[PDB]
Amino acid sequence: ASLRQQVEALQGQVQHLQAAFSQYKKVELFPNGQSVGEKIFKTAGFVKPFTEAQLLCTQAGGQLASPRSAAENAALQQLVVAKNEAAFLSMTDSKTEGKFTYPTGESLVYSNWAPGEPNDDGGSEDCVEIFTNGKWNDRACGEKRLVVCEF
Amino acid sequence: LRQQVEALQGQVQHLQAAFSQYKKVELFPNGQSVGEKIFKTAGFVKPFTEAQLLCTQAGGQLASPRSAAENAALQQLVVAKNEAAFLSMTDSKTEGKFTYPTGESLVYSNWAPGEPNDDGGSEDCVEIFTNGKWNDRACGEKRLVVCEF
Amino acid sequence: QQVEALQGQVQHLQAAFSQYKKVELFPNGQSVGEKIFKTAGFVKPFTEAQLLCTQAGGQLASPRSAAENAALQQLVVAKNEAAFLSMTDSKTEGKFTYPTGESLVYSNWAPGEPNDDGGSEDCVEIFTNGKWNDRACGEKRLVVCEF
Ligand SMILES: C=CCO[C@H]1O[C@H]([C@@H](O)COC(N)=O)[C@@H](O)[C@H](O)[C@@H]1O
Ligand SMILES: C=CCO[C@H]1O[C@H]([C@@H](O)COC(N)=O)[C@@H](O)[C@H](O)[C@@H]1O
Ligand SMILES: C=CCO[C@H]1O[C@H]([C@@H](O)COC(N)=O)[C@@H](O)[C@H](O)[C@@H]1O
Ligand SMILES: [Ca+2]
Ligand SMILES: [Ca+2]
Ligand SMILES: [Ca+2]
Ligand SMILES: [Ca+2]
Ligand SMILES: [Ca+2]
Ligand SMILES: [Ca+2]
Ligand SMILES: [Ca+2]
Ligand SMILES: [Ca+2]
Ligand SMILES: [Ca+2]
Repeated sequence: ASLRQQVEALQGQVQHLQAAFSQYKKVELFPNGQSVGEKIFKTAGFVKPFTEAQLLCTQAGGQLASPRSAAENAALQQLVVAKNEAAFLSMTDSKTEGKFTYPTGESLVYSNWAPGEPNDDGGSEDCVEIFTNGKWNDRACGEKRLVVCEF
Repeated sequence: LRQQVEALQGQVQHLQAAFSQYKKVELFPNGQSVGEKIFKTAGFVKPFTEAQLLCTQAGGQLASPRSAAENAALQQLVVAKNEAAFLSMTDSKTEGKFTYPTGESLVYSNWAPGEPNDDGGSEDCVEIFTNGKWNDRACGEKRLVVCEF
Repeated sequence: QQVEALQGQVQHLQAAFSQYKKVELFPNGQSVGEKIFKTAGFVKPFTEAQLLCTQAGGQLASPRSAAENAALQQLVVAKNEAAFLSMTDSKTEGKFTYPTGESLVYSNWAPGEPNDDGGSEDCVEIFTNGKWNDRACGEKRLVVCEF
C-alpha cells in the first residue's frame, strides 16, 4: 500500500528531472557544443599543440574529437566553422608511419581526407586537422589547432 | 521490493541534489534563470540574422522578454558583458508593428523615450541597453548574442 | 514491474547526467569530492568577484584540503591567472577567515606569507604553483567560484 504511493511519488519526481534536464542539455550545448547520436563534441574555444590538447581532453574525462562517421564529422565541422579555426582530431600515425589510429590503437573506421592526403609533408606530419570544409589533412603535431573534445 | 524502492528513492534524491548543483554551475557566469525560462549569452556579437540562426540551431530563439521580470533578468547579462543585445522581435513585415518570431504582437515592451523611431527609415530590429531600455536599431549592426531556452 | 521500469529510466538518466557533467566542466570547471570549482574566465576586484559568486548561489573558491587546493590549482594553471580565494583577515588583522567567520582549517602560504605587505593586504590569491599570498583586495584576480 505505502509502497505503491512511493512509486507514484517517484514517477512525479522523475518526470520533473527529465523535463528540467532536457532544457539544460540545450542550454549547455550553446554555443560551444554539438550533440550527435550519443556523442557530444565540445570546443574549449582556443588553440593548443596536439600533446597539450590531448592532455586537456583526457584529464576532463574524454578525448580529442574522433569522428567515426559522416554524421559525427559534420557535427564537428559545425564547431570548426563557428570558431573559424581548424581543429585537431585524436588520431595519429606516430606509432607506424602511414597507419592512422585512434588513441586505443584501433585503425580508422572512417576518414574524410582532402585529395592527396595524408602526405606526411616534409616527412613530419603525424597528427590530423579538420578544415572548415570538413576535410582532413595530416599536419605537424607541434602546430596549434582549435581544441575540441568528445564525451 | 521495499529494499529496491528505497534504493530508487536514494538514486532520485542523489540526482535531485546533483542536478541542482549542476544548474548553478551551468548558469555561471553566462546565464540567467527567470521562471521557466533561461537566458544565456554566447559572449560575443553578431548581426541579427546570424544571431537568430545561432539560437534557432541551438534549439531556442533570440531573447524575448515578455515581462518586467524577464527583462530585468536579461538586463543582468547585458550589464555583465557591458554589451547591448538583440531581442528576437522585429517589424520587418509591417513597419511600425513589432512582433515575435511566430508573428504575434508584443505582450510587453520597455522602449526608451521616443522609440521605436525607425531612424533613417531603416531600423527593424531591437537592442536592449545596459539600463534595460529598448531601441529599434539597424538589423545589420552587431550586438551581443543572447538566446532563451 | 513499474519499479524495474522506473529504475531503468533513472539509471538512463544517471548516465546522461554523468555525461553532461563532464561536458559542463570542460574547460572552465573542476570537480573534487562533492565540490565544484568554476571560473568566470575574467578578472575582478575582490568585492565584485565575491558578489558574482554569491549571486550565482555559491561563494569564492575556498580550498579546505590539499586535494581541493590541487583541483583549484588546475584552473589557475589552465587560465594562467592567479585567483582570489574567499578568505580575508579584514575583521582581525592576521587572522584569515571564511565568509562564515570560521578560521582556516587549511592553508598553503608561499614562504614569507602572509606578510600584510604595505600594511594593507587582507585578501588571498592563489598562484599557478598552488601557493597562497595575501594581497590587496582592490587588485583584480581571476574569478573562481565554488558550488
Ligand atoms: C595550406 C595549404 C598548403 O598545404 C600544403 O602544406 C601543408 C603544410 O606543410 C603547411 O605547413 C607550413 N609550415 O607551411 C601540408 O600539410 C599539405 O598537405 C600541403 O602539402
Ligand atoms: C545618443 C544616441 C543617438 O541615437 C539616435 O541614433 C540611433 C541610431 O541611428 C544610431 O546609429 C549609428 N550608426 O550611429 C537611433 O536608433 C536612435 O533612436 C536615435 O535616433
Ligand atoms: C608573484 C609573487 C610575488 O609576490 C610578491 O609581491 C606581492 C604583491 O606586492 C604583488 O603586487 C604588485 N603590484 O607587484 C606581495 O603581496 C608578496 O608578499 C611578495 O612581496
Ligand atoms: Ca611519422
Ligand atoms: Ca605521418
Ligand atoms: Ca598533409
Ligand atoms: Ca522597415
Ligand atoms: Ca522599423
Ligand atoms: Ca531607434
Ligand atoms: Ca588589515
Ligand atoms: Ca592583512
Ligand atoms: Ca603578501
